[PDB]
Amino acid sequence: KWTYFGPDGENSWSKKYPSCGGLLQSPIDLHSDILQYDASLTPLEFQGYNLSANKQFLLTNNGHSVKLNLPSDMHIQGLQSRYSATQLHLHWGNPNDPHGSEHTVSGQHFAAELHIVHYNSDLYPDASTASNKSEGLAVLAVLIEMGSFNPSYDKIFSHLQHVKYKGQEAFVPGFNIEELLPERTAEYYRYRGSLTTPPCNPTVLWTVFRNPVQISQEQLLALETALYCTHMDDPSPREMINNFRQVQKFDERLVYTSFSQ
Amino acid sequence: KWTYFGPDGENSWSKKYPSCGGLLQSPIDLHSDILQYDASLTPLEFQGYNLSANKQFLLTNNGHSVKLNLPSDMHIQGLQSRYSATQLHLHWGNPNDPHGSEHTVSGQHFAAELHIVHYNSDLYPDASTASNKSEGLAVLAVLIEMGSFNPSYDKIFSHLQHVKYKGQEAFVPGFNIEELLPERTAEYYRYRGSLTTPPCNPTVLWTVFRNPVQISQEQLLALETALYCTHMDDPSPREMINNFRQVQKFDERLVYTSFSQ
Ligand SMILES: NS(=O)(=O)c1ccc(C(=O)Cn2cnc3ccccc32)cc1Cl
Ligand SMILES: NS(=O)(=O)c1ccc(C(=O)Cn2cnc3ccccc32)cc1Cl
Ligand SMILES: [Zn+2]
Ligand SMILES: [Zn+2]
Repeated sequence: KWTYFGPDGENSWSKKYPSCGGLLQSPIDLHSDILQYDASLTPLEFQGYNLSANKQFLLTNNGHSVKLNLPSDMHIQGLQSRYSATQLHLHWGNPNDPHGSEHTVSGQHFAAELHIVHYNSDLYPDASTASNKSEGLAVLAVLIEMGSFNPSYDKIFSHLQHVKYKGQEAFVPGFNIEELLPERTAEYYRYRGSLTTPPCNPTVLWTVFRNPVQISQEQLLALETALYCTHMDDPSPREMINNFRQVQKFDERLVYTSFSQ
Repeated sequence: KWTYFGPDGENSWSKKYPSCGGLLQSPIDLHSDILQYDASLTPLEFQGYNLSANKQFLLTNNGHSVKLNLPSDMHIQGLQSRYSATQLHLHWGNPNDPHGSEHTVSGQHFAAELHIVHYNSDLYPDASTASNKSEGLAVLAVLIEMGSFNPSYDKIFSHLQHVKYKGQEAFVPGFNIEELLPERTAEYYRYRGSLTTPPCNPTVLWTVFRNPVQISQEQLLALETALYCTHMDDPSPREMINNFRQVQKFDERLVYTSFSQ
């Protein structure tokens, strides 16, 4: 029952999940020495991201994050296969230290991080099959800073008190997922890595957008206080806080940038 | 046996050394939100650091770092118990990413880091015995950055070519080890933590000096390029680079500082 704190926390995940001790792990610190501009990193296009407000999508507390399931007609155009959406979720810190992004930039954490997970739908039938397989996943990561209130993220956060405990599910009306992405999505970091959670398979094509988005302190506080890793009837409740992995050694990788400066 | 890369790297240390997945792990990021001035933190005194130039001290390559053996009449005064020296060694990065300290400051790595390991000789007979015991160890950590040539560090670095491979040893004539300390040693960070290498026991009283020292670009390159992890006859040599642990989570804790300004 892996966690982010205590005996089953991240320095122990390799005991049960060997790839968490293997190569090509994520997240990483994005810093100058390992950045290289690559002019072939052309813009992604986000197709079928504007989900209908009259449809509804399943939000679930899985005991580790809060996730929204996404429809497979939603895809990224621009990679060398079509990657179709499967879910998005978040990582965050806690009310007294709102600095829980997974990737860091020049050694600094952002307040939180959004991951929109896609799998190679040209090659694989679903994300679970793709996950332990080559070229299987592609994640878009958005760095989140404390700033202005964000009505688009609130389309997710306004439901947190209904998915407070592990296993709980709620429905979120459709909205335009692209509203969760930052300015100038053409500027991104790209690298080969891994799932940042067990089983940590090294099967992810990472795209981290260069620019962060902002959500407010009160939105972060709701995210950091609403949720539990445990079931509603658990007599040992555990708050869902600080659910980010530490950054990983590079293992000789570079990170390629679509921006030269 | 443990390494900083491949499947025996830091994420897997806790399989054979369970304290590497336990409490109070080091190193950590030293940042402003978690610092607190403590007037109780008076200056340490370094006694017996002026090593007889008529004695010789064993330099080894142990496959993890370069280590100089120190005599037990060398000690720190100022802690409640006397802590006697046992050895010093270093941690560093690589020429493509020359930022291999263990501790970080405000998210930033220094180029390298020196540890002068001591043990509580008032309570215990030797460092190995002290290492898994209460109040067992005390380490002085000096952060290193690139700048001026440093003749005192060259009293060690000039012997590196003699300890290129694992198991090799050189004798270093006594010199004043206090020459390796930075300016204004009254200015430091103090916290309770652990060894940064296996077995990672949570038994170290850390003192990280506020101010770094300088070594030249050529000294830093020599430290990064002179050594191998492997024995001389190993048909698959491994360079000794990147021999630092990633920073650990440190939550709901303070680092105390002897300085406020
Ligand atoms: N945080 S992260 O974005 O790196 C991430 C987090 C979870 C998953 C999953 O694919 C979760 N998951 C979904 N189906 C799975 C089957 C086996 C193992 C894990 C599985 C993928 C990713 Cl890419
Ligand atoms: N990097 S570090 O300064 O945290 C450190 C690195 C190594 C050691 C040792 O004492 C290594 N060591 C050497 N012999 C040992 C016997 C038992 C346990 C540890 C032993 C101690 C320390 Cl404190
Ligand atoms: Zn994630
Ligand atoms: Zn050390």
